Amino acid sequence: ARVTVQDAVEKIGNRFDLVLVAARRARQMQVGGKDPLVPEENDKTTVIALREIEEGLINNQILDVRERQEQQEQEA
Amino acid sequence: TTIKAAKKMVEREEAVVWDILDEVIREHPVLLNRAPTLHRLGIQAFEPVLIEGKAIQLHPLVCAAYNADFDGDQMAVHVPLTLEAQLEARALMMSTNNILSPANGEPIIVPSQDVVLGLYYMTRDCVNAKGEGMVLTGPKEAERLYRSGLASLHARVKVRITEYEKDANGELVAKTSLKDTTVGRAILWMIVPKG
Amino acid sequence: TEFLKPRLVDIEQVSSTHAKVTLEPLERGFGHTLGNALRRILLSSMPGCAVTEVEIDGVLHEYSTKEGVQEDILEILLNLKGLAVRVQGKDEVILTLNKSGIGPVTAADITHDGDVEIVKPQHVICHLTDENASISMRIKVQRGRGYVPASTRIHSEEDERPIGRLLVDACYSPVERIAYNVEAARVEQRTDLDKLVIEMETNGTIDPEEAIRRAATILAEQLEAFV
Amino acid sequence: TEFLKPRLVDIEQVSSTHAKVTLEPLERGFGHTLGNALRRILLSSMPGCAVTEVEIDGVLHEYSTKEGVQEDILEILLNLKGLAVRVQGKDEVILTLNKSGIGPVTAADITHDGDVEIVKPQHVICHLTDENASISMRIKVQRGRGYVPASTRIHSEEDERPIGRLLVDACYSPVERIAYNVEAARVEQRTDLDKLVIEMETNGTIDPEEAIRRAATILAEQLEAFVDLRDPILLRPVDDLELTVRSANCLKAEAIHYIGDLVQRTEVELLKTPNLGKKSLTEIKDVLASRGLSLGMRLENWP
Amino acid sequence: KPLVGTGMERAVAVDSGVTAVAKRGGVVQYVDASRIVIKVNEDEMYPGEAGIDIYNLTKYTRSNQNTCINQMPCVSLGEPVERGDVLADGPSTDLGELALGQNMRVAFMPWNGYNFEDSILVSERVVQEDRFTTIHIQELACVSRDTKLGPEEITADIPNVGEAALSKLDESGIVYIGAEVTGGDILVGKVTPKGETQLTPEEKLLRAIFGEKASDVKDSSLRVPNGVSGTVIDVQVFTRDGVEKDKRA
Amino acid sequence: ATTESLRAATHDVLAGLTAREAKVLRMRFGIDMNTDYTLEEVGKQFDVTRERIRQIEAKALRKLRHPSRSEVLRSFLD
Ligand SMILES: [Mg+2]
Repeated sequence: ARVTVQDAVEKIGNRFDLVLVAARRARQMQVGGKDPLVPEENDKTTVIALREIEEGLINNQILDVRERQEQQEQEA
Repeated sequence: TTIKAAKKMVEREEAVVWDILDEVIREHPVLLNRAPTLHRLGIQAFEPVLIEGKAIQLHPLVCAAYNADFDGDQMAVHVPLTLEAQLEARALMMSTNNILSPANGEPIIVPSQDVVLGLYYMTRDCVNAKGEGMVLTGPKEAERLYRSGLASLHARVKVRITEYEKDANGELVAKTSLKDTTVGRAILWMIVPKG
Repeated sequence: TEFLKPRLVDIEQVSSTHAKVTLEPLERGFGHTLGNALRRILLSSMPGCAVTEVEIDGVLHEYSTKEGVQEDILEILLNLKGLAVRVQGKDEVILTLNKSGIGPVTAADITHDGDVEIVKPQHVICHLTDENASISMRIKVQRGRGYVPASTRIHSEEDERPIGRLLVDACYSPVERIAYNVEAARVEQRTDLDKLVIEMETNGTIDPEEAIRRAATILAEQLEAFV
Repeated sequence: TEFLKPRLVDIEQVSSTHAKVTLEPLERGFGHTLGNALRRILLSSMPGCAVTEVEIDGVLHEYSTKEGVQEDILEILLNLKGLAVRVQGKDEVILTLNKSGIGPVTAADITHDGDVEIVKPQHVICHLTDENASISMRIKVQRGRGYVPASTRIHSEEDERPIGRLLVDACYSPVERIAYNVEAARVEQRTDLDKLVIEMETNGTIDPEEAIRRAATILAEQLEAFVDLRDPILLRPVDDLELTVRSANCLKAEAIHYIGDLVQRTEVELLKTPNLGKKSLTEIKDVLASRGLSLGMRLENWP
Repeated sequence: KPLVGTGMERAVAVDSGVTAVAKRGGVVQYVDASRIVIKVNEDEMYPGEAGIDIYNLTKYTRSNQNTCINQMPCVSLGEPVERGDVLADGPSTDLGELALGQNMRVAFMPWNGYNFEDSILVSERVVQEDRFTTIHIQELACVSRDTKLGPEEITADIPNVGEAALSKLDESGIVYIGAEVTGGDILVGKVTPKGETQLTPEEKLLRAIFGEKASDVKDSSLRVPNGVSGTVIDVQVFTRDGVEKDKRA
Repeated sequence: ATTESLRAATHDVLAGLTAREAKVLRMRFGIDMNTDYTLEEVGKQFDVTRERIRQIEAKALRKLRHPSRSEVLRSFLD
């Protein structure tokens, strides 16, 4: 997702909610301590979050249930 | 170790700070901005590389979208700090996100004057045409006989070109035939994708 | 006297013969020099074997159509011009095409010799349209250097030829389109150094990174008596 | 028709500056490739001798004046870089030039050694216009390649050099303009072979017979990569463990100078040591385990 | 030398005034790098003068655009110079002709898109031969104003800096004449006596632990702006009446 | 940067001090406290004799002045 995000915007649907959930995933990647689902190959967390977006593994409700599972694990 | 030790490493220009700047500069877009801007495409983001000199090497295709010819225009370069603004720079206002203009459907990030002059010299045809009679196998042989010097860039010959069109729902079909064209159009077709 | 040599290569092979070879780092300005000194010796001074003449015996021009074929004679001559063949013993090796019935004439319905080794037999040549429409031609494979076109030999060959002897565009080197772009790659203290990304697509009978070594030892033989 | 190798068959010399060297024989493709390759690698990456550092007495900076010199000393540095010297033996030499009396300061009166050679003694450097105020300076010639400015050498050299050492732009490339022409060679068995004459317009500080042999050498080294390829913890004192002084002050009595002499200690000797019997030995083992070591760890030739 | 001219070049230098103008014409007697002495002939000789017109040529002074002004002598020794001619070319002149820049080989052709929208693509020889290099004389007045908390002294002992940064300084903190300074170093050590600002308790603990005792001296010396290399050509020192002078002044 | 990173460094290093010396040193200078106290005011809470707090402060100084584990605190002198 370094040169092209058109596959991401056609699998998500729009730009703004895509970049909002991508920034939410990157904020959960930077200080949240989560492991990336995409290999790094000497890249920062932003294009890693975009590659997780364009792989179909990160969405709005997917990140919602992903943070809900962590909240239920922490509050147990 | 600390902040001021890294500051003294910056002020004395250590060898390793160039490598760490190359590490932090990749996957980190930055916003280039002409002052004053003419339209929305007078400011957009860019993924910078590290070179020497004291100036910004701008990509030539988007200078028409800037309408900023190389007259010593003082461009401001703004850094998005957080990951929200970094992904907003990378996924929405990067130059790879918009090939059209917000004013009209025609691209204002079209090939500009020098590269369109080179492309017009590439697609031009002659009557003398010293590479006459040789039938070219495709784009490969076209660029081969242009770069070897035995044939010119202007030769009205027949070239077997593989072309594709998505007549179905995204399904491209393969076909190859002979077309009355020139060598440089086939060398451009080497750079032209399938669709 | 330092003469800094590259360290990393990282050959990227897209297809079976699309080995894009990179080179990092070089000196200031050796990128374009080593990219143009290796490209044009693959274009003009690289030995190999391909088809030079044809003996279709019944077609005497490039535009005169025939019977039993699908496309024109120029298209099958172009398909004959692109052929992954390489001989070992002789140089002017003559082959024969044999195809009868009804079907697409691929690169497997030809008479090969002991020194003839076909690498890409999936190269389509012609298509038999009519039922029991047989065709036959002689494939004259001659060893050449780089490329020679038909216009440089159609003026010299003034002697009388029989009906069927045409001039094939001989791709005398076994390499396809060679190109390179010089990217500016840096070391920890300098940025005037440059990477040499050699994007080379190639036909059969030769590996592209082996063709790099062949061109390198050819140019080293061109400068062997200078040290 | 398989392969063919060229050879330096003639070295023509019009003057000390001009040199029309030729290469013979070459093929159709080899005539233009070997001319384009050998022109580029000899133009920039040619090891020559240029002026780097000049310290003139009486002045302090490179924008200063002097008595009876008729020109600024910044102009003198612009003609020293256009002055060719043939330093053969050594890689660096401190050339000194002294001149008195009214007249132009040429390069023929340079107090030089035997290993160097000024090939252009009639080159104008300065113009001394006073007999009492003479001119004298040192010239630090360096053997380098390409071209390096004054700002690049000071970024890679952070030493303590005295003032007055004026940095000069080291134009290490001695050549000025190089040409090559592709004509037809004179071979009786194959007329289609091509000759190649290389017009080498340069200064006298480089041998044109050696300039071909040096430029073809560097291209062979670049093709060499083408055709072939593709304990600080034990060396520590005692006190940096932040050990409690209940046992650390007592182990200094027998023998304690390094941390390697503490891991070789045994428990029966620490039992006889006062205030090191039972409890503080576990604290010593714990602070050794905090650094990864342990009691009774044998060192292999530490001092 | 300006190759392509207009004919106006032979008068703009003489009419500008920055060059050495010939008020009285004669024969060149002695030419230095900083002055030109021309011997006036008998026809332009006055009985109330000495027959010698010395032209004190202005050396490297500062202009109003941070560039150099240098009246370089261009005439040779022992040649007649008549009335109204040139003796020393100014900062952008050559032998009485307006030398605005340099002349070199220019090719109106595209090369790899570098001259895309009227941009310049240079060779190495514009800086290898030092053709387009330029002297730029700036000004940086380290001013020692007098506040209420003591006047600003100019000394050499500066805290929170290394000895290599103070290696090119004297006991007064000023660089010697000809010091090749780099962007970021201190050119004049001009510290100020600061007031006792209230410290954070972490820095108070740091002062209690180690021997770092930052007194009223404050690192407020005006350093070199970063990216600007070069040497020094002059250090003008001025002072108020009633103030003593150090060894550098 | 340093006005918070030095605070985090003291909060990391002085947390390793597993006794009341960190508790009487954080109010000796005012770290994570409002009012700066002398030896007398920290004495009335714990140790009313001033020289006991002075001796435990000197012991913490002798622990911290060695360049073995407070080197990250040593690098903050600039
Ligand atoms: Mg403008």
